[PDB]
Amino acid sequence: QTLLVHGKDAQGIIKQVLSEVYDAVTSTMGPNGQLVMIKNGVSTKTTKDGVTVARSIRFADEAHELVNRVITEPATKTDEECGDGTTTTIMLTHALYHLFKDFPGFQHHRNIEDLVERVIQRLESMAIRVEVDDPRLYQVALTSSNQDEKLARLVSELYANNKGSYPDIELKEGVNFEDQIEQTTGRTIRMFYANPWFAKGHQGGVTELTGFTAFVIDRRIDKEDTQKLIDGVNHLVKTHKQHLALPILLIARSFEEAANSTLMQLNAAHPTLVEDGRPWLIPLSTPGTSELQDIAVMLNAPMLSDVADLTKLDTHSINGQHGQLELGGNRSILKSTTPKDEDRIEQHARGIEELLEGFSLSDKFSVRARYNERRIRTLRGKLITISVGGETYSEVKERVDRYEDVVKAIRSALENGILPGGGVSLVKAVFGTIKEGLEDKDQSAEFAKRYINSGIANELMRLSTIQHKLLFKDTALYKENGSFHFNDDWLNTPTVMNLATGEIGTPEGLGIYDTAYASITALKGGLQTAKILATTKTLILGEK
Amino acid sequence: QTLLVHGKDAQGIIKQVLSEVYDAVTSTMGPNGQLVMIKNGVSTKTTKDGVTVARSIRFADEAHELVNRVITEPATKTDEECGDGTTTTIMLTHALYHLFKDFPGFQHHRNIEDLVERVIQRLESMAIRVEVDDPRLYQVALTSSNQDEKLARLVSELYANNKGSYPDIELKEGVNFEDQIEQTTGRTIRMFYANPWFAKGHQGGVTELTGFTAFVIDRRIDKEDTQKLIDGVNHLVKTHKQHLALPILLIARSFEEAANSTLMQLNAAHPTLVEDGRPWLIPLSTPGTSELQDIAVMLNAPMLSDVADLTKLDTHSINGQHGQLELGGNRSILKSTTPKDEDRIEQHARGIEELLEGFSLSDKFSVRARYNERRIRTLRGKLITISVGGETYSEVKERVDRYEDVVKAIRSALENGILPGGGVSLVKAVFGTIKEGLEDKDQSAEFAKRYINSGIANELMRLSTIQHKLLFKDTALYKENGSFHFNDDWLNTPTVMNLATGEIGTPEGLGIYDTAYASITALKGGLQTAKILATTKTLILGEK
Amino acid sequence: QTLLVHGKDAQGIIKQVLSEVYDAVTSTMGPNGQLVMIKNGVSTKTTKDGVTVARSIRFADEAHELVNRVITEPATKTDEECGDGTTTTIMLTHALYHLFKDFPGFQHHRNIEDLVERVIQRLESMAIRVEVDDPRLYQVALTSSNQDEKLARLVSELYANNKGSYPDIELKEGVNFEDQIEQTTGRTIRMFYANPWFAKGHQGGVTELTGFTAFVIDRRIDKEDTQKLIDGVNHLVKTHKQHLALPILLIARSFEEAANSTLMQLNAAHPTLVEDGRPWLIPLSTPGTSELQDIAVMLNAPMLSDVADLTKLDTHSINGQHGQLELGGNRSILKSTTPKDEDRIEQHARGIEELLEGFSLSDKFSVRARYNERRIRTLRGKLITISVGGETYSEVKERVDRYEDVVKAIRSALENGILPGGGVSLVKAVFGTIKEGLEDKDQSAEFAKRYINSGIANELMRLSTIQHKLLFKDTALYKENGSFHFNDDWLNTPTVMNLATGEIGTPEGLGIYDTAYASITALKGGLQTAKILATTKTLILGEK
Amino acid sequence: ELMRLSTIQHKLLFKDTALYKENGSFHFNDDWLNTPTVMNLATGEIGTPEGLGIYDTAYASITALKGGLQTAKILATTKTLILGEK
Ligand SMILES: Nc1ncnc2c1ncn2[C@@H]1O[C@H](COP(=O)(O)OP(=O)(O)OP(O)(O)=S)[C@@H](O)[C@H]1O
Ligand SMILES: Nc1ncnc2c1ncn2[C@@H]1O[C@H](COP(=O)(O)OP(=O)(O)OP(O)(O)=S)[C@@H](O)[C@H]1O
Ligand SMILES: Nc1ncnc2c1ncn2[C@@H]1O[C@H](COP(=O)(O)OP(=O)(O)OP(O)(O)=S)[C@@H](O)[C@H]1O
Ligand SMILES: [K+]
Ligand SMILES: [K+]
Ligand SMILES: [K+]
Repeated sequence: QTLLVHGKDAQGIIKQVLSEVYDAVTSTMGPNGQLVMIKNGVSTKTTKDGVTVARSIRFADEAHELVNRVITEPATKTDEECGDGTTTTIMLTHALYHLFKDFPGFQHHRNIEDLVERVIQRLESMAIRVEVDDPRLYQVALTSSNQDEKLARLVSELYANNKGSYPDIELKEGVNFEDQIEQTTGRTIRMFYANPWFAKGHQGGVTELTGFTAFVIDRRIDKEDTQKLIDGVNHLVKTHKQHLALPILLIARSFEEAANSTLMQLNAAHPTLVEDGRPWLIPLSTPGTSELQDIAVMLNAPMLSDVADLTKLDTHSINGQHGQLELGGNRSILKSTTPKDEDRIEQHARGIEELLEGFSLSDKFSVRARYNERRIRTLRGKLITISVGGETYSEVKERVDRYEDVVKAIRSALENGILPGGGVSLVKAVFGTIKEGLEDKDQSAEFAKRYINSGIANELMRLSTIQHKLLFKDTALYKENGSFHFNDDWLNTPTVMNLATGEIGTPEGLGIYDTAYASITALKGGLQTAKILATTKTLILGEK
Repeated sequence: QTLLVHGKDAQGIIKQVLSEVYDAVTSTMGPNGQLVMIKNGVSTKTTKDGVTVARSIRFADEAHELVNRVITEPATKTDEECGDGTTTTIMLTHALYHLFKDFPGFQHHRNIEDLVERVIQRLESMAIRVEVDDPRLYQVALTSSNQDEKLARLVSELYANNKGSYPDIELKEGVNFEDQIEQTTGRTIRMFYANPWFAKGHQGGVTELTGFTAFVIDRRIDKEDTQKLIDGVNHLVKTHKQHLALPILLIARSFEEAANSTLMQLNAAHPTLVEDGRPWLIPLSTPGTSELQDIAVMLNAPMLSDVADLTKLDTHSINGQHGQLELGGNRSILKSTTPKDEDRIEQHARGIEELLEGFSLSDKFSVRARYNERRIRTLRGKLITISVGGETYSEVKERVDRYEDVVKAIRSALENGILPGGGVSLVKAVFGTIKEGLEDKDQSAEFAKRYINSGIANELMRLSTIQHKLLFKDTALYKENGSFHFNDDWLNTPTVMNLATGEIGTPEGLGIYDTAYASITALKGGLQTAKILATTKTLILGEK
Repeated sequence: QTLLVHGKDAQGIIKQVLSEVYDAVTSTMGPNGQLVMIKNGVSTKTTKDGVTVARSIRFADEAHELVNRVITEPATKTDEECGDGTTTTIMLTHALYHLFKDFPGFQHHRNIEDLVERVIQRLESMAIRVEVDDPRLYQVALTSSNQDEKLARLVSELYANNKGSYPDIELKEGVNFEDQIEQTTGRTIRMFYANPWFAKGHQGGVTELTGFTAFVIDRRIDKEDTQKLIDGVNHLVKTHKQHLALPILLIARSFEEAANSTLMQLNAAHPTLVEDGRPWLIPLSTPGTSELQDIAVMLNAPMLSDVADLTKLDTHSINGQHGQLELGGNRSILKSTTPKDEDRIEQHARGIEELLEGFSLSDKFSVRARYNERRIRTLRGKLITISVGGETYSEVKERVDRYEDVVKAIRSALENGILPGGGVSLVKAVFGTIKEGLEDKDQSAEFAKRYINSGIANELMRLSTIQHKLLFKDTALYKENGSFHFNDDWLNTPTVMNLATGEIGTPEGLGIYDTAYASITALKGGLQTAKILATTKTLILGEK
Repeated sequence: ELMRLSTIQHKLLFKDTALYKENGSFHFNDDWLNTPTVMNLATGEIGTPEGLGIYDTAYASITALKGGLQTAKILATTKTLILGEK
């Protein structure tokens, strides 16, 4: 009817939509959540998973849907990178929106943003670190998997045994009832075939090799670079044939169909070097330039900027390895590595760690630091392939998902940090931030005027409670004395209820923990999305 | 209109749907049931069978249908594995749902689950076993077939005569008025042709053989294993030709179209061994790895993991049998077996029985034990092919179904257990479980507090009555003294009414019996489905 | 709107539908019936025939139609086997339905069934037999044909002249005004051509033969038996050529297109035996295995189970007849039969009659006995072909139908039995059954308690009246003294009104008779259909 | 049924109080019959009707139940109402 919506009408719809989503999702929070039945054509999808709920919600009107997609996509993006924290995000989205509405005037919006930012900074400082030898890892594994004895014990011991190198765990569909483990080196890499022709059997098979001579290229290769490939390859085969171990690996960013067809002819050009059907030249692709530098260090390959640099080479630069490599369609795997090669890789790993030593406190939790930590795991770390078993085929597939969540949780736990659960960490952060600025006599004049005296602090303290209310409302804890009392006594020793067992105690005592990155991203993502929904006064539905 | 449904609305619809299904199905229970007319395009399907009713119910709204499919599929799955117990299942689904509604608070849901679980445990202990020499088998056969003199007598004698080996009964469409029996050994197997070409006549016919040399493979064979088949076959024909009885049988899990085409050429490669058109090499498929181990023991074949193991073989491993086998499109049949071969098969059968001897009480009724008992019947047991006759063609087809239900009932009867019918077994179980915990002085403090004092026990005792009410309401039994009195006098000697005859007495006296697995699965399936329907507060209808 | 119908709603619709059908059909009963106009696209079909009415009734709603098809098809099935009794059936369907409704409780339903069953038994005992020399046959022929002098006289004399052998009458479209008769032997058989190629002219013509050598096969012949046919045929032509009369007839159950193509080549293989274009080998099909045994006895052919038995034969088994046979597209006809062959056929006919002599009273009216009596008519009995004439072409076609009904009536009359018409036989049966049990002092205690004292007998006595009411309401008979008086005086000498003439008297005196099988089947079919309509409480309209 | 009906006075007085809050509903066992606990609504404390001092006159509760039975029977058995003024 009306494509242009402005005024009281837009903000009315925004609050309407937000309300309906908030009820649907927040109901699924915790082990004591209520289930949702989703239709997907003919079948029924009954689930309690928050991210599945948020993704699957549809509306009738276009206006309503437009608003929904602003809430959905930032929440969906949290589980793609971390793995946990969507419901929490959406909860707070309502929470902070409500706040922005009570305090109008664009000076107050500034005051709210600055206050919450400082709360984030306290959360990052509150972040607790944990080692592989500590029994806390078993507690987190038991909570994330919804109480399993065999699953939590196996992964915890696996990280405990490999004291030094962080083990990488990958999964597969098993046939046996019992689970089977393969403790191997298997240094995982991010390279794979450009074209199916280059593998053993000429149909994208898994080629195993016992010797190679790798060369890393930086540029994306297309039809323009077809001339330089013929120049570089024939130079290497003719001149430097003495110091060479077949096959020659041309690792790069991307290989186009024009370049791949040229390299297929170059394999056919020299048929003498073809041993048992294997092509002696293989181009390899990788989906952040320093990841290729890791690939160069692992395989003792020289780093090359241009394609024309392949001609100007020598015995000093060219080094053919005699290890063991396994090329694949999805990824490559390096198994056998000599003590001489490991000395080079460990020294390069220390160099990245020395950069992380010099970083600041706030920069340690950034994307720059997390990317550098990802490079360390690729270089140092043993690969463990677990074929997950079960009674039926459906149970095997279900158990793989339960295995995957435990691995993703434990890895991110020791990486970033751990905080006390049951919606306590948020309460401690807020009550701390208000108390910190008020206690400090230098800035107490302005700190009180902006936040405390205006009433924003009071409101923000009530909003931290929201997670704690929703989990434990209509339970043994909240039954006593009407509402809950958030006094100084509670701040020192915070009590919660373990919903799995039933007993009452501290989040530290009972063993209820959340990852640091999940709660931080939720609050960061919550602030930005809440501001946008609040400040938006106009909606356009007209298709151009 | 609204794809998202939440609140009082969802649970209202759930109860609405459940009510309509409960009325439709429970009306068909017992011999005194009322018929249902089903349309299926143009024809009318008049039936009293509960599973047919549940499958055929459709609704107009998508919301209503969504709920229906949660009730239907678990009930439909009971008749696929057992053969009886759907109405009973659906009955209790309403029953336990109603219970969950009266006692809110997720602590009470836990209390209900634990209580019912213990009732299941009493039902498993109450399970009575029966032998082939006992006249009770005639009573069960007479009840299941809805009173037939010739049918019940014939099957009961058939199990009674073969005292030791459990006879397998298979059916076929006959031409004569009288029924005809074929008492043969005919050791049934789970193997059949991979491709129609390999049979006699080259069009999937029934090939009879008098000598063979079998080889069992574990892996699923595809295009990748085509090389190893040519290596293994030509090794066997060239080297080990002296100790060989044609034809060679390659039994495996699955044969792809790529592998079958390769083996067709290998038959054509050696035309000297082809006798009267029969191909000398046949690949065989089977739809749980230990079933192939049974196939290996029957035919004296060596168990092989890999396809490459066919090369590395000797006279010690290779053993060509001189019995009699009948290959087929659906299944294979082994008839002639020497006393030397039967000694090997019986010794292997004892080994599986020795594993069942060491199992626990609860583990004996599990899927693990039932699968092992299925292997015993395949190894030891004579096959009896009965060509069922009648007056017309329609009566022959109808009588085959009546024959099939009797066989499925009698086999599962002596396998698992038998309980007293007329909805008595459930009442005895519940009243027993309440009395057991209350009498035991150690746990009486908490047992009373959770179940009895809260009023769940009282409610659960009224719910066991439901089967007994529905069968015998508006009869001679219920007419006296308004309602029925469930006192200690009734618990000792429970009276029922046989609906077929009319007389009054005990379920043991009159001969009304139910299989153990049916009533157990109904209550197990009832608890889980009832909890889900109760805890579900949300419905989604939006197609992604 | 609602696919699921349950409760008061189903039974309401059932009574509604039943009522509308009952009014439409029962109005057409008797010569004083009212006509119905049926549309069938563009033309008008004005008829008084009950079966045409029942078949042609359609409804608007699917629910209503669903109910209709339960009433229609059992009534339609009565005219397919007997030829008369549909209206009567449908009448009683309403009658017994009404009964079942007055007496609820599944014990009373049992009481009603047992009572009516005994009434059937009295009807079977009441059945009167008649001979060909008796003038009663003229009376029945006059009633069935709706008063015709020439038609009733001709058929009655035809059965009277052939005293011993029951004559078979077949019809054809004539050209002359006068009717023409062909008194010939023409022993009718149930065999015809498998393929049109095998006849004279090679296009399914009428082949006349004067000599043959028949062979009867039991099995259905297909592509599997193509090998044994070539073995059997060439054995007979080569070895046993001396004792053979052409052509060779291969009589069987069914001939597939694969087998027929093989036998066509075998005719071409031996062209020396082909006389004037006639193929010397003919396969013959027949649409109950003992009908082929009759075919074997007629033609002196050996009975053969398997196709391979054609090889193992001798001069003792093989016997080539020198009679006269006429093969055809619809049926074959055997005309000339020697005194030697008739001695064999008559002796076989006595053997079937000796089996009918030893049968019980209840077994004599069964399908088993009727099938055996059908075999006697095929063996012994002269065929009479009457070319029916008339003034116009439309009158010839109409007269053929009037001829056919007279033949079907007279044949079934002397076969089963005759009872007094005007709805008297049913009244005598019911009043007799009530009086029989009450008079017998041994069982009078329970007989009174179940039927008489409860009031079922009283009700059943009113229901027998229904046929008598509907025929003679608003006539000279019912005009006197308000209603009709069913006293002991009427039971001794029952009076009726002949609707054709107008005069008053006994059904025996006036000549109003019904066939036994029609009234029995109506009441048998009425009881079963009435019970189903009564006990059905549910309707399903949802297409799967 | 009659045992559930005696509870009615006890439910109406003490529903949504400290006594009924614990363990969902109230448990009328043999332990309670020996020493019956109530809540004094004036003060707030919990104890026996004898201990706290909550007493009813005999004639009041008797007349209530006597009067209750007769009036309840009449209301139940009455199937007809006439409103027409003569
Ligand atoms: N056993 C437990 N007892 C009490 N509280 C718990 C327990 N387990 C988890 N929690 C709390 O509930 C929260 C768990 O979050 P979820 O309900 O999984 O929502 P979410 O993590 O946003 O949803 P996702 O990302 O789709 S798995 C944590 O923040 C804990 O504080
Ligand atoms: N002759 C009988 N007299 C009294 N009770 C009977 C008789 N036969 C069976 N029963 C009872 O009725 C139940 C039979 O179940 P059914 O009516 O067949 O329902 P169901 O087994 O769930 O339906 P299915 O699985 O589709 S055959 C048993 O549990 C018996 O207790
Ligand atoms: N001339 C007659 N006078 C009196 N009653 C007759 C006469 N002819 C027949 N009847 C009676 O009416 C009945 C004849 O049945 P119809 O009206 O033909 O119904 P119907 O036989 O069920 O219908 P069909 O099978 O389609 S021919 C018999 O049962 C007789 O009792
Ligand atoms: K969750
Ligand atoms: K049933
Ligand atoms: K008629």
